[PDB]
Amino acid sequence: GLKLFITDDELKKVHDFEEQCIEEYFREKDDRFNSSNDERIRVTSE
Amino acid sequence: KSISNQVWKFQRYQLIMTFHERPVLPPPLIIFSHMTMIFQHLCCRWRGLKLFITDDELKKVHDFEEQCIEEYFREKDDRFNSSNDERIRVTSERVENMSMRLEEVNEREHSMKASLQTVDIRL
Amino acid sequence: RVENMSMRLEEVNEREHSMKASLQTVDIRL
Amino acid sequence: WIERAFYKRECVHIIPSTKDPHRCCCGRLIGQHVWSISKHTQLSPTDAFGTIEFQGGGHSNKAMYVRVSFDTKPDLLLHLMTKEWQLELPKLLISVHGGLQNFELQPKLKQVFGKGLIKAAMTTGAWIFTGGVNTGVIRHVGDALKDHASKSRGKICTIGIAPWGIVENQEDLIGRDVVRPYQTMSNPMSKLTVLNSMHSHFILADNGTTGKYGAEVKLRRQLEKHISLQKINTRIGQGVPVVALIVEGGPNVISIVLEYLRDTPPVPVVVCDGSGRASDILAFGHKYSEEGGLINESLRDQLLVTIQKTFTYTRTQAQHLFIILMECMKKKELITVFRMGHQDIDLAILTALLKGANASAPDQLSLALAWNRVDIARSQIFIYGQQWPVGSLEQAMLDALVLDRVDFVKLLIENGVSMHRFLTISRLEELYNTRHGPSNTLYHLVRDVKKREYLPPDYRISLIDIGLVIEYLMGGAYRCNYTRKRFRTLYHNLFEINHFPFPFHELMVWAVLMKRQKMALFFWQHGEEAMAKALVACKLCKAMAHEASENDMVDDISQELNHNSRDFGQLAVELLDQSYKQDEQLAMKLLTYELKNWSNATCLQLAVAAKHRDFIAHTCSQMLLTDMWMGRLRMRKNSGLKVILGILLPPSILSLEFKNK
Amino acid sequence: FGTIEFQGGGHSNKAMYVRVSFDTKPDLLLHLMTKEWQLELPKLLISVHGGLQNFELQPKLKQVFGKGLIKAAMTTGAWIFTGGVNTGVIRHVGDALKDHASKSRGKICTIGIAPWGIVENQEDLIGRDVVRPYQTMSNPMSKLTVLNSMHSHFILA
Amino acid sequence: QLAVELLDQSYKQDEQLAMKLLTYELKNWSNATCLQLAVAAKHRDFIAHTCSQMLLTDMWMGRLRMRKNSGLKVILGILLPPSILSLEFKNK
Repeated sequence: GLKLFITDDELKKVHDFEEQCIEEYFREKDDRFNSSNDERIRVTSE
Repeated sequence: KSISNQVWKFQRYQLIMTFHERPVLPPPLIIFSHMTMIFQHLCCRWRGLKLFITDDELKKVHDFEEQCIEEYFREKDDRFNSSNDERIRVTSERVENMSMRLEEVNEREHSMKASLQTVDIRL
Repeated sequence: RVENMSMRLEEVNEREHSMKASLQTVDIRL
Repeated sequence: WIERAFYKRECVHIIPSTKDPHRCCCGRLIGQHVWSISKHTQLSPTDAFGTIEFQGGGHSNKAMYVRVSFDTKPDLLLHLMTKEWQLELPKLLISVHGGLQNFELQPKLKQVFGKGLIKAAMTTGAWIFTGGVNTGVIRHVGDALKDHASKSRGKICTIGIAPWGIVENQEDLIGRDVVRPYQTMSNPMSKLTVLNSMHSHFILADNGTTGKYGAEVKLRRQLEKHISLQKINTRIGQGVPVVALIVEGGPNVISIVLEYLRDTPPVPVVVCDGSGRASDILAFGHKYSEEGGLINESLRDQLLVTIQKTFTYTRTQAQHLFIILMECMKKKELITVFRMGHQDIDLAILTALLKGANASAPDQLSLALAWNRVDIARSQIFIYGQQWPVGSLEQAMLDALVLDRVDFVKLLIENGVSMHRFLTISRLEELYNTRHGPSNTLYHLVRDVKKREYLPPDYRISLIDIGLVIEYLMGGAYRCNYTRKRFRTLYHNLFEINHFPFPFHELMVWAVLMKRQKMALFFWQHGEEAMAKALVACKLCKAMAHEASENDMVDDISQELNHNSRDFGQLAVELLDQSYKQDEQLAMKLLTYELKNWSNATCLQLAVAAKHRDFIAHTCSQMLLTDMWMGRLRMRKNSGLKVILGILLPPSILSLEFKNK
Repeated sequence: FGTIEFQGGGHSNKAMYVRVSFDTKPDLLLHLMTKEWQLELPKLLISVHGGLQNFELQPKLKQVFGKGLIKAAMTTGAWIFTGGVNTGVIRHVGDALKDHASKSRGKICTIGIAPWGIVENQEDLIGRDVVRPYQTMSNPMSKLTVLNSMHSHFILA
Repeated sequence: QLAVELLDQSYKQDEQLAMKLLTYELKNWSNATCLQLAVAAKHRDFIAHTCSQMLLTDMWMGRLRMRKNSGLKVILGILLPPSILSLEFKNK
C-alpha cells in the first residue's frame, strides 16, 4: 500500500520536482526576509 | 466567553421573527384569533421587515450604496498606504533611485569642475 | 522629507546636465 | 524513436590538405578521421543523446539535447520539441543573433538590456534561440539570464543552435540516452568553444565537419520559419509571432537583418545600440534616414568612412554594404531601436513585436491576452484612431472572462464594454459551459441536482439547471430568477429581450460557481445592491463549502471556499460598519427593504439563511431589531416590569407613551 | 431629462441633468438647483472660463494648479462652473478633479454649461426621466464634442 | 520544521506529485518511506499536514468510494452483503 515500486523513468520525474522545490523554497524565505520590517531597514540606513 | 454577548444577538433574532407572525391572542385564547383570521381571510377571498419601496425611493437608497462602495475603498487604501508595512514599501525604492541618480551627478560633476578649471587656465 | 528630496534632487539633476553642457560649450568657444 | 528518426553524419573519406597534411577540410585530424561536397560524408543513425546536465558555478539544471543533420526536416524537430521535450508552444519568439566573437559592454547597458530580455521571456513565455556556446552575445545573454531570471521563474526554455564540431569535448557527448556530465573548465587555447551551462536545451546541428560555422544558420532559419508556420490556437496572426534581437554582429548580422525584413511573414528586428559594430551601423542607418533613401550626402559619407575604418572593412564593398543598409532602411517599420537614457526593454520589444505583425487590432489584443500584458496592450493596442470592428470587442471580452483576466476586463470596460448589450442568455450559457480556466466543481453539483430532480460528459448545462443549483445551495425557500415561469417561457421561445438589465448579479453567480474570487470582487466593484450581492455570494460560498465538506475531497477547494465565505462575510460586516458611520437613517432602510432580484427577501433573512455570524451583531441591526420589538409604542424605561403591568392592568396601558404614526 | 450616469474609464457617478432655453429665468434654475437637485447653497463660487480648444500643459504646473483648485473646492464647498465638454480647459480640470479629488471627498458639485447641439449623441439624450447611458467613445472626426464624464451635474443650454 | 515547511511548499506546488513523493520507496534508506521513517523519528508536525491527511484517509478507504456520512454506511455493508452492491467503487 505505502510501498509502491517506482520504476527507473518515473523516479526521474519525481526527483527533479524535489530539487526544483529546494531552489524555489529559498526564494520565498529570502523574499519574506528582505521584505520584513527588520531586514528591509537593515539596508536603508547604510 | 469572548463571544457570549455576541451569540445572544443571534438567538434573539429568532424570537423577533417568530413573534411578528404570531396571532395576537395568547395560545390559550388563540381559538379567538384563529376565528377572526379565518374571518378576515374568507371575507376578502370569497368576495414589518418587508416594506414595499416605490420606484423613486429605491433610487435614493441605491446611490447611497454605490457611493458607499467607492468611499470605503478609499479608507482601506489610506490605512494601507499609511501603515508601517506599505509606507516603507515605497521609501526604499525612492532611496534606491537616489543611489544611481546622485552617483550619476557625482560622475559628471568631476568632469564639469575639471572643465571649469581647464577653461580658466586657457583664459 | 524623503519625498521632498525626490523632486528637489531630480530638479538638480535636470539642470546640472545643462550646466555641465554650458561649461563644455563655453570652453569650446574660448 | 529519436535515434531512428534523426540521423547524424561524419566525414569519413576524401581527406584533402589545406596548408597542413593533418588539417583536413572536414576539420578533424587525418588520424582522427575514420556536406558531401569534397568531403564525402556518410549518413548514419545518431549516437549523441541524453542529458548534459552541468556542474560548476551553479547551473546544475536539466540539460537534455539532440543531434540532427544540417539537412533535416524542420517539422520532425517541431514534433520532437512539442512531444517528447515537454515543451508547449510559445506565445512569442526571440533570437539572439549577434556578434559571434567575444566582446564586452558597459555594466548599466548590459544590465538594462538583459533584464528587459529576461522579463520579456517571463511575460511572453517565448523560446529563445541562441548560438549556444558561451562567447560574446551568448555569454552576455547567459550572464543576463543568470542576472535576474534565476531569481524570477527559472524555466526560460532557451535553445542553443550550435555546430556539432564547434562544441568542446565531442567524445564526452557520445552515448545514447546517457547523462554525460560536462565541466565548465574553459581552455584558453582550444578552438573548440565552451558551452553556456545554464541554457536548458541544446541542438547539435551536425554537418559532418568540425570547427566550422554557418551550418547551423540554415537550420535555424528553416526551424524558425516552420515555427512561424505553426498556427497558434488563438489564431491571432501568422502563427507564433517572431522577432530578432541584434547586439553587435558583423556583415552577417546586416545580411540576416535584410533577410528578416524582406521575409514572408515580415518578422521585425529589434536593434539595441550603444554596443558597437553592426547594431550601431543599423541604428545610424535607421535614425537619420526617414523613408529609406532620404539620407543626405554628409552622413552617408560618414557612414561609409566608419564602415571602411571603424569596421575595418574594404572600401570597394563598402558601397555594397551601404546598398544593403539602404535595403534595411527601406523597411523601417519592422526596424526597432532601443536608446536608453522598472522601465526595462520589455515594453520596447513588446511594441516592436506587436507593431510589425501584419495583424489586426483584435489580433494584437488576443496576443496581449495570451501574454497577460495589460500595460503593453494599453500603450499600443488601445490608442487613438483605432477602428475597432463591431463584435470583435465582445469576442475579446468573452476570451478575457474565460481566461480569468482581471486587468484585461478592467481595460475592456474602460474602453466601452456596454455590458448590458454584451450579456445575453446564449453568451452567458457559453460562458458557463467554457472550461478553459482553473479547476472547478460545476459537474458534480449539476449531477447532484439532476439526481435530486429525477449525466453525460457532453451535457450542456442550461440556465434552468444552474438556477436550481443556486436554489439547492441557498436552500430554504429561495426562488432564483432562472426557475421563474417568465424566464422559462423566454428560454422556450429563444432555444433587449435576451439581454439582462441587471448583469452584475449574473456575474456574481457565474463568479462564485466558477471559483473565481477575483472576478467576484471586481464585479462587486461596479453595480447596484452591492450589499445584497456580497451577502448572497457569501451564502453561495458557505454552501459550496458545505458541499465540499460533505464530499471532503482534496481539501484545497474546501479551505478556499471557507476562506471566501468568511471573507465575504467580513466584507458584509465592514460595509455595514461604513454605512453606519455615514448615516443611520438610510442604514436601517438599507437593511430592511425588499430585494426583487433575490426572491423578494431582505438583508436580515438572507443573512440568517446564510448563517453568517457577525453581520447582525452590529449596532444598526441592534436598534433595528430592538425597535421591531416595541412595535408602534414607547413603553421601555425599565422594561420587563412595565410591560407586565400593562398586560395585567388594561387601565395602566393608557399611562404609556405612544410613537407618532 | 433624467440621468446620463456614465460607463467606461471609471466615473460611474450620478449625473442628472436639465435642458433649458438660452432665454430662461436664472431664478427658476436657482430654485431648481436648490430644491430638487439636493444641492445646498455654496459658501464660494469658482468658474473655469478658459481656452475652448484642446491644449496641454507641463505636468508639474498642471498637477499643482489642479490640486490647488480641487482642495479649494473641498475647503470652500463651492460650485464649479465649467464648459462641460472634455476638451482643453475642461479636459484639464477633469483630469484635475480625477487627480486627487477622487481620492479626497468626491462630492465636488461641478456643473457644466454646454450647448444642447454641441454635445455628442443628442438622440441618446432624448427621453424624460430616463437614465440614458453614454459611452466615452471619443470620435476623432465628429464636430459634436465629447462630454466630461466625472462631472456630477450638467446644463444643456 | 524544515521537513514541515518543505512538505508545505510541495503541497502548494502540486498535490499529485506530493503524495507520490510521500509514498515512494527509498533505496538508500533501508527501503523505507517518508511516513514510516517519520514516525520512526517521532517527529510531531510532519504527518499533520493536509497532504498526509488525504493520503492516510484514502489509504483507509482502499479501492472503494463509500464515504458520504460514513460510520453507519460501512456498518450496514458488513451486516448486509446485498447492500455492498449499492456502494460506489473507485476505478482501477
